[PDB]
Parts: sequence; structure tokens; C-alpha cells
Amino acid sequence: AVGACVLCNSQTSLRCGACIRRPFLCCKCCYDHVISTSHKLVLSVNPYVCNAPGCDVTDVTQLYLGGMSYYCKSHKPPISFPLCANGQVFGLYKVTDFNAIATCDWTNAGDYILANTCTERLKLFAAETLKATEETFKLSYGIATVREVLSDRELHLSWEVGKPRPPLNRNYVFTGYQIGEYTFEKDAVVYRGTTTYKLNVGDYFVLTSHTVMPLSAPTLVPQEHYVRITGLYPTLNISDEFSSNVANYQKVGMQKYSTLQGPPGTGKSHFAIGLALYYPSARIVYTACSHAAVDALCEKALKYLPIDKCSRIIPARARVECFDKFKVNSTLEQYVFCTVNALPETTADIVVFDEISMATNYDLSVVNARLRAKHYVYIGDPAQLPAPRTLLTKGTLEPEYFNSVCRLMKTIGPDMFLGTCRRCPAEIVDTVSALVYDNKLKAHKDKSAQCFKMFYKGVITHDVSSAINRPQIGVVREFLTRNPAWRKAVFISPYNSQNAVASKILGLPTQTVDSSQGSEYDYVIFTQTTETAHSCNVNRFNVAITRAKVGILCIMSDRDLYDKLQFTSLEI
Ligand SMILES: [Zn+2]
Ligand SMILES: [Zn+2]
Ligand SMILES: [Zn+2]
Repeated sequence: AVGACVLCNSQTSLRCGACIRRPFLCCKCCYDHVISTSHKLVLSVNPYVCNAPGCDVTDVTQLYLGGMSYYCKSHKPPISFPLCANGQVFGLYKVTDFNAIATCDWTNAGDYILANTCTERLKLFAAETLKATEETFKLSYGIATVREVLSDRELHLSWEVGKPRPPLNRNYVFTGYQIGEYTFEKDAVVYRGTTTYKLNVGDYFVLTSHTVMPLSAPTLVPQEHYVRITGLYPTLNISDEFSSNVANYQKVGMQKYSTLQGPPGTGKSHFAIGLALYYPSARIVYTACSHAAVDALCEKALKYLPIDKCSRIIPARARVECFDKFKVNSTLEQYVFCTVNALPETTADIVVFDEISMATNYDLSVVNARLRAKHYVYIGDPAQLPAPRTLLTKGTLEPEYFNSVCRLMKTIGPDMFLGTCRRCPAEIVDTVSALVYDNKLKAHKDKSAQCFKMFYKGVITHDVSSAINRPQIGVVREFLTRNPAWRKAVFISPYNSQNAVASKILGLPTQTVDSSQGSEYDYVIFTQTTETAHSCNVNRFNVAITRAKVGILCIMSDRDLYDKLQFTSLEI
């Protein structure tokens, strides 16, 4: 009730009652907000509303001060002052961008652009507002009731009439009813219960909507440059394996925070784990937004770090299966691996935040609020996939607008850049280096002569809105009969419906481009499926082709990306 202005920090009893987050506003900023937007409800201890009985005047521009009470133009006493006048709204202790964040629906790319170009406090107001909007939007959907249960990984659902049906993919995690979280995939659909329970007919599901907590800490702490490695104690017995990263681990101790751009297979996990061998006495908290990203840090630490000082923090509401080799929930072990949502209230000598393109500004702020560290390291790549923006339907979100860290990496450049790709055949490295890394990524492997491209538009069908291209899967089927070594390939496509069809027709294991991020496979078979802005996204294309160690087959729809692929072309 007695707070600080989310724009100029001036203390005030004023708050905007029309803002979903009800931000505290000072007299100067409250005025400029109410006179420029549809937001006219001002709240303090008592709201600014006509105190005359039965009067429904809540607009602060149509209200006055009747001694110590508030009344409209039709009820005010002779001696009464307008609440709104002289560039201020009457309050104790007597912006174009704030207005846009406050009133937008978050469906345009320009909303997210502003949420990252604004001041630091407006980045937090934007991140809070956006998340509150995303959760409340979930409430507006239709309930799925289990009509029948065929088998253990198959069922038929009945949907609510008059309310939209959400897209069935592991993107949307439904809460079953209180029989745990479940997911769906294609009238034969597949049910995926995080908690195993004999699929009860009649029992319904409802979308997971969690409470948006206020943000206190900034997305990025104020940068500090030090003259010497501060609060960290390095070794002289640094193993040759991590010798290449020594000069950068030193940079990490001479800065409050540091950014690392690591293209696919340049050694991000290796760099993060090697930083623990360089500052061996330092307590390191390893974080990321996904469980799979934290598990990739756990797999790398298992090899170089002592398994006794390692703890994988698992939230009590254990959703899907994760890393099982460290002592679970020991917050005090020297190395703590944990997702951002599960981060306990603790301190560290170094905090390593991996897969930074997947972080939102809400996540950047949570980390600064739960972990007080001497040094913060942000590892990732703005040329890879960002976190899905469910409300965004108009415009394309650029990497410099994913979050504060990506904005920095794309504007002033990253502090550190891992320039040599050790995973991919040179054909893949040469293609993505020119596409998203302005020729700064270098190939370590030779050309494998196992990277192929085929131009085939096929036939695009649609399962609600996820696309299928059966003739492209047919081309893969014909390729596999001629190249049976490719039987050990992972099938990748931008759509789960294409993946669902290819799983039944080819029998290859399946992965969408988005779920393949961070993983590597000897052979990849990619069917673009469509030429949409989704399937043509350069970050998604980059992730797709950089999953392969040995060979890749790309069946393309877009002439542009097909011509850009530095692969052997195949006929048929
Ligand atoms: Zn102000
Ligand atoms: Zn407002
Ligand atoms: Zn009135």
C-alpha cells in the first residue's frame, strides 16, 4: 500500500487499478499514464472513486477532492480540487514506453521488442505483466474429458463445446483431475502421464496455470570490472584439456558477469564444468530453464567433478524423469545443478546459467533474486531457439529481443566466443557459419561427404495447424531402402505431426527441431515439411542441421535455405 513508482521510484500511495499488475505510480507518472491510456482507475489506501451513494464514477479525470473524500463533477462540493490537473494526480509525497507495456495484448513482436529496449524497471514490469497475461489466457480454453481408454499409450477424448481446443503437443502440459500432469500426441491420440495411473474415464484435465510472483531483482545485475580475480582462487595444475579456456575462466573472475556465445558443439558444457576445475574451491550453482539442459550439465560434471560434492535439485512436484546419479536435494553440496523454477534461496561463488537463448527476462530476474553470487556466467547462443512465446502470433521475434543477455550478445557482442565446432561435418559448419555466425565459426571435422540435400515440395496436409508432408516422408523411405546405414538416424522436422507420421512409416526415432536443441546424433534426417516462417526460421534451421556428427539428409521446401545448404544434392 505504501510503495515505490515503477518508473521514477518516487514513493506514493498511488497505484494503477487498470494495470493487470497494479503498479505503484507517482503523481507525475500516474497523470501521464491515465491521460494517455484507457487506464483511469487510480488506487491508494482508498480507491479514487465517487464517494457519493450509488455513483459509478471511477475515472480519475472526472474526479475531485471534497475535503478528505473524492467525488465526481456532479457530486463534488463547492470547495473541491480536480484529482487530475497540473501534470500530477493528487497523492502523498507530491513514460510512452510504460503505457505501451501496460496496455498491450502481447500478440505482436513489437511488444516483446519494447519489453527489452526499455529501462531495467520497465523490463521487470513488462516480464511480470506478460507472464500474468499468459497465465490468465490459459483460463480461456476447453476441458478434455476421457471418453474411452484403448490401451496403455492410447485414448479418446470429449472436448468442451464453445471453448477453443489447445494444440496437442508436449509444449502444453495439462494437469489431470488430482492425478498428476499429463501430455498429448496424435481418432487415436496418445496419453503421457508423468505419474502412472490407470486412465480413468470421466476424469477430466485442465491447463497448468501457476501464480505470477512479483519481480524484485534486475534481469542483469550492474556490471563490475575488477583488476584481479575477485573471491575466486585459481589452480596452476589446470589440465591441458581446459588450457584453451584458462584465459576466459580468468575473464570470469575479473567481471561481475560475463557472456559466452557457443555455437553448436563448440564446448559449452566442457567450458562450464572446466570453470569448476579452474576455481576448485568455488561453490558453483549450475542452472538452466529446462531439466534436459541441467541434465546435460550433470552428465558433463559426472566425468570431471567429484560425485560427492554434486547435488541435482529436484522439485517436490517431480514432473518428468531427470538425472539420477547425484545426491538429490542437498542444497549445500559444492556443485548444485538445478532448473530456474526450483532454485532455492542460496548464495554461490559462481552461478552458471546455460541455454541462455531459452531464458525469458522473468527467468533472468528470478535467478538474480534466488541466488546472490560473486560471479555470474551466461552461456548460450542467440543463433539458437528462444523460449516459446505462446501469446505472440504477429511478427517474428529477433535474437536481440529474446532476453537482456541475448540483447547484449547481439548488440555489443559476447564477452567470450567459442569459435571452433568439434561436432559437425564441415558441410554443416560452413553452412551455419555463413547463415548465423558471420563466418566466425570454424570447422574442426573435415567434410564427412555424408551431408545431402533434396529439393522436394511434396504435399502439405494439416492436423489442426501442425503440418504433415507424406511425400517428403516417402522420399526418406526410398532413401533408407538405398542407404540402410541411415537406419541408425534420428528423424527431425519442425512439426510434431510430421514426426508422428514418420515414426509410424519409417520407424526412426523422432525429435522436433525445438526438442533436439542441445542433443547430438551421428545421423539426422530432416524434412522441412513446409515453407512457413516457422520452418524457414534461421535459428530453427541452424539447430536442425547442427544436430549431426556424421551425416545429414535435408529434404527441403524453401529454395533459399536449400541453395544455402553446402551439401551434395540428390536426385528423384
Ligand atoms: Zn514516477
Ligand atoms: Zn495502467
Ligand atoms: Zn458522483
